[PDB]
Amino acid sequence: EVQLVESGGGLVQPGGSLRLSCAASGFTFSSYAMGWVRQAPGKGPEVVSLISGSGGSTWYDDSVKGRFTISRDNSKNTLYLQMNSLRAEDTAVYYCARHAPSTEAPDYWGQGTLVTVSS
Amino acid sequence: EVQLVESGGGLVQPGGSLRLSCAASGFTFSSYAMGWVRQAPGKGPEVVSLISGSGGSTWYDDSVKGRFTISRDNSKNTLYLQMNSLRAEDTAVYYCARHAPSTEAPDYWGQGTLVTVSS
Amino acid sequence: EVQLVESGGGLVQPGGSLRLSCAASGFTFSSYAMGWVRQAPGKGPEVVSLISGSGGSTWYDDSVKGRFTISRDNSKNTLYLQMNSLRAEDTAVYYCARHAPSTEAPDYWGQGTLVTVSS
Amino acid sequence: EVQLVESGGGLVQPGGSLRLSCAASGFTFSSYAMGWVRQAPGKGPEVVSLISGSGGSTWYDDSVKGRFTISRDNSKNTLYLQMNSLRAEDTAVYYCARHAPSTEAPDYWGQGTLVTVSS
Amino acid sequence: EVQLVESGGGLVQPGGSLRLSCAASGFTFSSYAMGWVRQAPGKGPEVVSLISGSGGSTWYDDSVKGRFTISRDNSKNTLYLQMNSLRAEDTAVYYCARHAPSTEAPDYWGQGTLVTVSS
Amino acid sequence: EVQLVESGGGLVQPGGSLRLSCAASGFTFSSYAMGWVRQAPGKGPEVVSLISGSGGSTWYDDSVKGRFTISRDNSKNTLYLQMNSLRAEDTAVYYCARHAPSTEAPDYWGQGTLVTVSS
Repeated sequence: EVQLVESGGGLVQPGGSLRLSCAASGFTFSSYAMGWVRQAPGKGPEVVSLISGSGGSTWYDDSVKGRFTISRDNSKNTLYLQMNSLRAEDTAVYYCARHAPSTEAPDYWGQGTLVTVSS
Repeated sequence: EVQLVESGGGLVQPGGSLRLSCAASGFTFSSYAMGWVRQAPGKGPEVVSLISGSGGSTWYDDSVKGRFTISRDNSKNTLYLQMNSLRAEDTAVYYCARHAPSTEAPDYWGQGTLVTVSS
Repeated sequence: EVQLVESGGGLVQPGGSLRLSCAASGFTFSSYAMGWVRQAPGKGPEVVSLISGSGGSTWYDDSVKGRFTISRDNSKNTLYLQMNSLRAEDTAVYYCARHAPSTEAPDYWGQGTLVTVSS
Repeated sequence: EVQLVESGGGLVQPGGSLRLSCAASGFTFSSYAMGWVRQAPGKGPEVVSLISGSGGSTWYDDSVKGRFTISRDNSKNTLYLQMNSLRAEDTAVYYCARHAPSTEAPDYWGQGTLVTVSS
Repeated sequence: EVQLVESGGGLVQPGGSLRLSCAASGFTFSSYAMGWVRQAPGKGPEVVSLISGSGGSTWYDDSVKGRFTISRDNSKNTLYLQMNSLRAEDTAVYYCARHAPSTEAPDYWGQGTLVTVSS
Repeated sequence: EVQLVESGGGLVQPGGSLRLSCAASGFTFSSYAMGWVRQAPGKGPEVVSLISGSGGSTWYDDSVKGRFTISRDNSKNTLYLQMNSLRAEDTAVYYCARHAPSTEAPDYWGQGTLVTVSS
């Protein structure tokens, strides 16, 4: 019933920008903190950014701090990731996830969207 | 201006019940955890209950646990305190307050509502 | 050495009620927050409710809020879930789990108890 | 002695911008989350923004969200508040303060810096 | 009534040691995180250490780290502060206090215990 | 890029002592809380101790409380576990891990170091 659906991924040149979206339904969106999780090739999933239910607080992992911006529009029930100054190391499948005693199990994540950074 | 308006207090007999209400305006209500603060005669204020922005989490001080229930209705901008099994020691002015990093300054609580428990 | 043992599951009609118990040993029970985790057929585990060590605070996922009550009796070293107004979607194996940087690994959960909601 | 020195305030027109600074000494700066506290004329203090020790997490009060940006430079021992789109209601003395379990006592804030927004 | 009784303070030479105690009554001791609060002459109160309900987590302010050790005995209803390598700057009234959402109002601390560090 | 490298494990007699180290690189060490995770034969991983980025707060699981000490030297970018009064049940592979919404995925842990407690 809880559904998270991502879009906005694709190919991008190094230094370029991209915005990911995640549409949520089946729960009161504003009641949950939400995160973006990065899954690079051959690597474990890594939470790179988090935002509170109200949008009043955000957190960034060092690997994306200063380049990525997490935001949400609670009126549109949508979560965003603005990815700027993209580098090859940003190449990964990105998922959105609800908070839980850190993130929910991956069965409940978005379907994932691949971001490929290439010249 | 942020405004919090308490009501619902009054006179009750020991063992009686009351339901306090707090109407909020001037901010997005659901974005703030809220608490009820007790000020008994000649005593410092004490937070006796707390509820998260979403209403998903609640906390009760020991002195009140099992007797009081905090709840909120975000569509109505209201916070409630159901007080059962009242005793003379519950006699106090009750305030609602926004969580700050903990509770906001007393300047931002209500004018309060007086509960007098007496025979 | 840490042991969590559940009981109280079984068959129930839609709209009916059931209470799950979880007996804990091998650690100071009151020193740990405890949760109930739902595992519906073909679905990932989901923490649906949580309670602090003292019992002073509780949390509920939206899917169970208003119908389920988590509680604990620290004098009996036992954790409970009161499940009311059961619906078909509540059909699942329920586990108890200690908090950790959200819940402990599932190796440390209770053995699970199946709840089957059927007419 | 722990010392916090605010500056950067002054006179600005509505819609203008200011950047406040706070220089810290007497403690390991990066070990403490820091906040900015607003004291408007005749009002109690209000924490309007908060940043973690590492600068990795930030929080904004509703009244300030989308207009102010808190940041820190741990190598310089400085905390900043970028204030955009100022309005007359932002007129206040601004203090920086260390997180305590929430905010430290007012004795440990600065002497503050006055922001006057007027035509 | 909730009551907290501090003792163990007194006169010591620089480099000396003291062990403060705080006896609690009127509440379930293990249900509350507790802190030690320093009030030096002419200074605002400062929480210098904090311990969780279970005693499982502890925090120390920088000014005290590596010299003081906070501990508790829940079966005896006692909180302790071991103070080593005392210096003249540790001269203060020491209070124990319950965590509130952060610290409880000063009305609920002890009458305190005076530590005088002098030659 | 983030790397955690452990050392200091090996054989030890019951009652003996051992210190584990974990060298970190590829991130600002002081910006992350760090933990030690125990993986005994045939058992799930278990976080036994945690320390904040500054070193100001620590947590211990009951199974190690009073015997193990977690510490960090942020100037050496190194995390330690001092293991005292070792018992057979302490036999396990120990990993260091960064905090995340509890610990990061095990792909990002140290390589592990085996501690064997035998007469």
